[PDB]
Amino acid sequence: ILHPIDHAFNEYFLQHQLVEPLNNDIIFNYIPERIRNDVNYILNMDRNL
Amino acid sequence: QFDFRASMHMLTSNLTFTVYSDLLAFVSADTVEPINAVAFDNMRIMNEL
Amino acid sequence: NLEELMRSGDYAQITNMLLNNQPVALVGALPFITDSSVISLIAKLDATV
Repeated sequence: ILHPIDHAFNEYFLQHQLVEPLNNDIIFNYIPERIRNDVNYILNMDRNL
Repeated sequence: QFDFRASMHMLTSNLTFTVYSDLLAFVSADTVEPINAVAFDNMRIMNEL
Repeated sequence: NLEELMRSGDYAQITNMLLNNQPVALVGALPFITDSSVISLIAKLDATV
C-alpha cells in the first residue's frame, strides 16, 4: 500500500538493479591476457558456483 | 484523500541470492620451478647456469 | 612423459584421459609394490591407485 509517488521510487529500485549472475566463465575472462596464455603460471577452478 | 484502489500495488523480486566481491579468490594459482622459466620465445631465461 | 609432466605441470591432458577412462601408457621410472594374493586380484584393486 503505497502512494503513487512512493511507488514510483520503488518500482525504479526493483526493475533497475546492478546485480547480475556469475559463473566460472566470467572469472576465467577476468584475469589478464598474458596470464591466460602463459606457460609459467598454472590456473584452474576448484569450486562449484 | 486516500483512495484504496489507486494506492495498492503488487511488488515482484527474487527469493534469495548471494553477492560475491573479490572474484579472484575462486582461482587456484601455482607456479613452475624458477630454474625452468621461459620467456615469450619458449627459450629459457638465465642461460648462464 | 612423466618427467615433462613434472616440469611444466599442466595436468590438463592427464585429467581428461583419466576421467573419460581412455587407454594410457605412462612412461617414466616408478617405484612399485609387490602383491602376492588372489583375493586382492579378484577384488579389482590395481585400478584404484
